[PDB]
Amino acid sequence: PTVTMMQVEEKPDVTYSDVGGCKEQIEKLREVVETPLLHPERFVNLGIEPPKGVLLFGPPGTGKTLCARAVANRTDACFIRVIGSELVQKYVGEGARMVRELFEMARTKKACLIFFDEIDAIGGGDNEVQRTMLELINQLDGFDPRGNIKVLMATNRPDTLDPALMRPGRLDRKIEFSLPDLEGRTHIFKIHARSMSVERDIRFELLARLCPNSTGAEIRSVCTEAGMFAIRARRKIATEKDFLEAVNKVIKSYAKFS
Amino acid sequence: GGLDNQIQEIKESVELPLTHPEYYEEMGIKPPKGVILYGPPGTGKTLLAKAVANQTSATFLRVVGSELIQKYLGDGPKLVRELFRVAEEHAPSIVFIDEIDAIGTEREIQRTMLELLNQLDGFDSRGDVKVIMATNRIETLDPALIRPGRIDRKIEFPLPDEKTKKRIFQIHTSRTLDDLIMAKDDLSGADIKAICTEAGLMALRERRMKVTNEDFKKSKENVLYKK
Amino acid sequence: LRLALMLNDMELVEDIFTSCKDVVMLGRHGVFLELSEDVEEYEDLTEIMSNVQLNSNFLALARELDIMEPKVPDDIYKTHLENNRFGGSGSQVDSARMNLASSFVNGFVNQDKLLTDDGNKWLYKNKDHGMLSAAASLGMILLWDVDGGLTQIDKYLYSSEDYIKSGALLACGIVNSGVRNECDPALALLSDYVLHNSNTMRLGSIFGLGLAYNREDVLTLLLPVMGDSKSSMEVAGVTALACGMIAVGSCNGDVTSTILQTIMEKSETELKDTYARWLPLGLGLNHLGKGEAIEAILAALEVVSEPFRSFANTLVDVCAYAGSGNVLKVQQLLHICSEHFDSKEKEEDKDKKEKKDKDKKEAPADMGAHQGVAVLGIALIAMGEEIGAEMALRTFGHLLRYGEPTLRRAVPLALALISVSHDADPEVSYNSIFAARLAAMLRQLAQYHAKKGTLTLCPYHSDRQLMSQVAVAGLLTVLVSFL
Repeated sequence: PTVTMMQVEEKPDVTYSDVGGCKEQIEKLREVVETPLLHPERFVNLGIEPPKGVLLFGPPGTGKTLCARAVANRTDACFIRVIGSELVQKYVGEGARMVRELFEMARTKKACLIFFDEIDAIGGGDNEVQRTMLELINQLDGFDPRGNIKVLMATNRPDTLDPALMRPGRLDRKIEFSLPDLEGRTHIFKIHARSMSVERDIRFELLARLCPNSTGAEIRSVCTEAGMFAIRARRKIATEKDFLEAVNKVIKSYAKFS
Repeated sequence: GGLDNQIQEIKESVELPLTHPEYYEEMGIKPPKGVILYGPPGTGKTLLAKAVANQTSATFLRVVGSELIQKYLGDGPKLVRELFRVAEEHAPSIVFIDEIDAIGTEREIQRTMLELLNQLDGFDSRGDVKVIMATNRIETLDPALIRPGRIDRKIEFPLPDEKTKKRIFQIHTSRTLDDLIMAKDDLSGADIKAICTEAGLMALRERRMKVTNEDFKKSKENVLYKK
Repeated sequence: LRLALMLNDMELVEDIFTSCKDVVMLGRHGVFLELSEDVEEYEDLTEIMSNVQLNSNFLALARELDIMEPKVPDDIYKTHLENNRFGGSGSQVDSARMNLASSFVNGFVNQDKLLTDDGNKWLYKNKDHGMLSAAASLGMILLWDVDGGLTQIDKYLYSSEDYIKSGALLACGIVNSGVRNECDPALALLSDYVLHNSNTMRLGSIFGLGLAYNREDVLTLLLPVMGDSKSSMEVAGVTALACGMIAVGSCNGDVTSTILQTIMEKSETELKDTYARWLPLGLGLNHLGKGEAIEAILAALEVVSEPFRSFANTLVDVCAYAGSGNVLKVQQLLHICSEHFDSKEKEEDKDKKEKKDKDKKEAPADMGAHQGVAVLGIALIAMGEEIGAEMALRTFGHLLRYGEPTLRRAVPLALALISVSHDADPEVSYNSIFAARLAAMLRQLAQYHAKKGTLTLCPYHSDRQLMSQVAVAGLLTVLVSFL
């Protein structure tokens, strides 16, 4: 369908210079996505084989921002993403043809990187799902395509028990996705300066130090819900005094139950 | 009647595109989401009267309910993609969806409505057309439709049942209130416009506008017995 | 007063002036009193009333002073137009033709007068035709303040350039219609007969004097003009249009030696058929006002010749059918509609907008369903300038998208004349179609001016011949049909 030609991840986004407080994890999952392609000879010459990937799970929070970092900071050619919602569809059995055509396009792209999104939509009879994941681990364990290929499993619920017991073979680094900090959000706002026309009267420090418990999704609702709440009245200028109720309401009315 | 603030607020809401071009192209708002409405009374004429302001100077498109999907095999979102491509070739238009009651009349509705949710957000298309969704009960929608779908603004239309009926009924008697503010359970603009239009034409028929309580309960009994 | 609009009699306006004067608003009925009256009954009215009038007050009203003395101050006071149209539409002009569209921006007025006096060199950088148009624009912006119009247009009088002073005399003809004090300085020098500045001053002065105006002295002065027969088309253009607009509303027309002279001299030399196209303008304008004239049969007897004067004859048939119960002309219209000649269809079928101009329910027909581009032009011209119902714009939906520059250029004019949020949206559609030079100049024209009276029904049949050189564009911008 349209997801085949639309599967390419064009239109780069959040870069590395605007990371959301990630200090150690950004290296733990960066040294496998950015450095192995920059220095392939060190991994093949120094030891057994280059690392494959890491594991990301837990609360959503600032999810998909680090994958946006991988898309933006790509050196030569942006990689291809894979979502889980394209597998569970009508006329079951198409998952084998889909994984064979994305493996065919992956080998057409000299064995580039593959990003798996929402593995819990198909994980958790699932014999065709076992065919997809066992064809993934089976066709990817072979050194024939490449050794620098990287997978990335992102999920919200750890209820995928079968992938959790099949992952220790190839995958590793079972760690939480990312914890949010307090000082890094001003860079998410600095890259949100390329968003819609925020009036220059707003100060990023005043909007930054007046909102605790401001995880990446919640500040995404600060800029997103702030802008759209400024489109409620279809206004033209967006001053912080106009949507301050949207700010303290989007942090407090949402911080009531959570 | 009486809902002037909500109709001027939704008027300024739906009158940003195609009007006032000196700031719409210089500021750069261009929201590719539209608004989402609903109403416990519904009846299509209240929400159609709230979104009817787009029909002044524009091209209107109306798709009421998913009945054309459930009456066929599992084709799914292909017709939605046909409306997306014809809406891309017909950008100066308004996508109006009304009476979303697929469950008020099951697993497929969640996946074709999830695909309609993802494709409706505009992941592969920038600001091209406005999408307006409308239903009757907000509790019938799945919680997945909250973050992607409802991002701009939702309206909270109250059902007084004892204030708007007294206002409109007072407008009718201006030319025995508990019987019609208690007996009636749904009103809209097509009722006052209907019985006032045929009341004016009837006043052209018999050349007098005198309204008696028995003739008004007979004309009410016509609509009550009609349904 | 409508009975005086249809009767065109002086006893009705005299009896309504003594019966409307005996019982005393005033400036309003003066406004549509001068608008409702034609050329004949305001000159007979101004001669019997200029004879006595018994109070001279309706003499003060029935001039070009009290129809405009309430308008200009009210148009400046009660209206407030922004400057982003003069600045923007006056800023995206280039290629020496969008700047001509900006000369239309300056020309069309109806408050702000910034683009008028935006420095100098705006008329020097422009071409000769743009020197005439921009020279008459200062006359089109000043249809008031005779004392100010004289001291504003006087700078361009007798200047070093010919088109500056000729367009300045045209400006003097546009600014006023009852002063007639600028005639002599231009009228005296007209006798040159070969090639002189007074030929273009004859264009602007005979045309402007025709806009200012059974007058015999100006026609005896126009006798050497019609007898000159200069190669310039606009000489006999503004001459035939001038005497024609002077002779509108005559009592059952006339067969005098004026139109007999221009018909004999028309048949004298059958060269430059544009003369044979714009002489029927003045002919049919002289035919206007008849009720029982047999002049159509007279022209059907004498004028019948090769299809040139047969096109003149069918133009006399166009102006001869202003409207009555004559369904014989409807079945005759359907009969002769299939003629092989590809111009008498355009004009004889173009008469639809004048014949049935009142009953607009029958005007929508199957003209759009044909295959000839000329027939689509017949429908597009048949749209007109009415209130612009949704059926008209429905016809502009299919008629708007066309490939020929004559119809793509002709569609925004009727699109913006029939509708005076549907103003800028069709213009955005033109921006989606185009984004040549003519379509750009005309689409900017519509960008600026988008926001049975003979004065409003006369000056577009000359606009029906726009598919020619830019020489006509010098006279196309000074039309009087703009209210």
